[PDB]
Amino acid sequence: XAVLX
Amino acid sequence: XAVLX
Amino acid sequence: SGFRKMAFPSGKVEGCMVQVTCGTTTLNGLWLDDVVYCPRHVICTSEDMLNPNYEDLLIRKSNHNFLVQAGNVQLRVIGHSMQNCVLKLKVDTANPKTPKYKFVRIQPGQTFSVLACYNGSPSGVYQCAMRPNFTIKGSFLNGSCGSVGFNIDYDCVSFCYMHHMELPTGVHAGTDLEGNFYGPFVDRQTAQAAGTDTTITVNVLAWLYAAVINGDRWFLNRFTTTLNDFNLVAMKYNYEPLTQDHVDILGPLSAQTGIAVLDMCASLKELLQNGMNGRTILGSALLEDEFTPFDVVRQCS
Amino acid sequence: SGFRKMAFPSGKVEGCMVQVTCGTTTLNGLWLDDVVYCPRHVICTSEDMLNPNYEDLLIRKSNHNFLVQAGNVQLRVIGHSMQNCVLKLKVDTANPKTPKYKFVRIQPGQTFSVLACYNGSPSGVYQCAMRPNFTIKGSFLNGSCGSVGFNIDYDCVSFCYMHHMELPTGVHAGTDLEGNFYGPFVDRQTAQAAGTDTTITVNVLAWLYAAVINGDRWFLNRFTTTLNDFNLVAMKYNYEPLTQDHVDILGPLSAQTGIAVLDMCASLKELLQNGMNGRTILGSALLEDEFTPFDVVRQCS
Repeated sequence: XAVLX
Repeated sequence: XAVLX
Repeated sequence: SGFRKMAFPSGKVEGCMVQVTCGTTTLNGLWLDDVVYCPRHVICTSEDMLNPNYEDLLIRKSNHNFLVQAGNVQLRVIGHSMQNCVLKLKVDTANPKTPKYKFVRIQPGQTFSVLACYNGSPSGVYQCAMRPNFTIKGSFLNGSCGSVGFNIDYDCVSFCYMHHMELPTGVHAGTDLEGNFYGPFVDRQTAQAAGTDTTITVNVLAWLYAAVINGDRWFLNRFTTTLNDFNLVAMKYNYEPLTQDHVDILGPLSAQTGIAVLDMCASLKELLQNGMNGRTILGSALLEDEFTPFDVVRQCS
Repeated sequence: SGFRKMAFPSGKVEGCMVQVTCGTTTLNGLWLDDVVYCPRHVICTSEDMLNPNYEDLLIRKSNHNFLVQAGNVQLRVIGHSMQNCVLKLKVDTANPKTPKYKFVRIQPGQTFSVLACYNGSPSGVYQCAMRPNFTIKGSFLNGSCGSVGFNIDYDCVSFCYMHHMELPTGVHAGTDLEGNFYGPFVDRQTAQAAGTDTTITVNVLAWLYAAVINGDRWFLNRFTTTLNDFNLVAMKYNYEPLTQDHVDILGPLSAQTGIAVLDMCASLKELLQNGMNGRTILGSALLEDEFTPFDVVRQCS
């Protein structure tokens, strides 16, 4: 997982 | 030697 | 003397930071003239985040769906558009603190300052390099998106980075100020990974020159090398190939210290093969690669 | 996530930097309300510098001997006085950009941001710790004197350092904003040396906690230790004794990570005795000691 800030 | 800035 | 990982003074960028809220989502925006720039995922909710269709989410919004807060004041949004992964909100007031500025898309290996911000309020400032794999090793928490990275030249701010996301390895990804990602990344919470990184060879060499300028010389030797033999060693240690362009860029430092570029490459080669053996360079026990030659010249003068 | 050596945003201090010229000597000053603070050796020439009598040099000056430049404007000096090693120039105009501010004298081991300035113009910003021997490892060139160090709390600037000189070891010495030197140093170009430095143990421990917060855990162990046995090891490695005050200050971090303070001391003990063996912590191959526990809590949140 990419995690959007 | 100290050197003053 | 002394050599520090130095950031640009951040005040000219502090004057530009605002809060953008859409629905329940709040992040930071950059207010320049009468436009606020921010990451487009501000129009997302948490379950839109696996695979959003941003065009769909945005066609369902109007100007009054967006709240911009500049410290005390609320700014009325009078227009909105999407450019790649950024939202552009046209507001009814030009930022009176707008600096002279440019938008720049930087090359890997270049450095910049990041102003970490939360809810429109600057938290801290630190120096970063764009890694060869187009991530940055930053310090970012929830709410930091829309924080920007920049260089300052004379008194013109060149904005080069806006923060969007964190990859599973703890590194960070974002866009230029036109909303184009650095690297292959996309703004969705899918499985993405950075490519294999490498060490920025020209920067390591520049920092060895900084060391010499500041009187760290234990790592020099009487040897030299050719560009090709050095590059054989560099490939072996996951360093980027050294181009003659890089060698030329190192010209002025070589000239100030009187150490030929390829002589410093021979020193780097033996540092790679032998290690440091308990010694440090400029207070580091690792070979540092987030100073460009221009950073070294600027700070050492 | 991520952990960087982060400085405070510098804009509130940038608004305060001015140029002070006396005769042929130019350095930086800090303009707060209607007073400019600067190092007193601005009233020196280069051959007054081995053993100046500052009272003599100053009684021979008048208000019009001092020129203060704030960007474009010249500020008329209407009074002048000496307080320890700083000059206070009363000017006819209150700084419209004066932040909420305090002057603080910090303890060794505390950290602060430095805004490096030349001719009244900020150059860069970086984070520093006051070393146990009351020097700082800064980055300062000719003309940087009068550059200040500060912390920001909410939106109040606590000024704690003004830069005066460089010792032969390449480290730096200066005063609080009342002009009292940190350490035994004096503002003359005589033979002076820093005392033997030590490593700030509580800060190393705080940074190990930062590492754990960020997922670097290879250095933990199942062991523990007493404060006294740990301190025996620390003395052996030129680390500062760890006080129960320090252990308590580490309370909140211990609580967030669930690692008892003395357990982390056992990890530090084996790091000191074994080294890192080719591994890094938060991108460092050395044990870092310029993050206070409060720095770690602030940045990791």
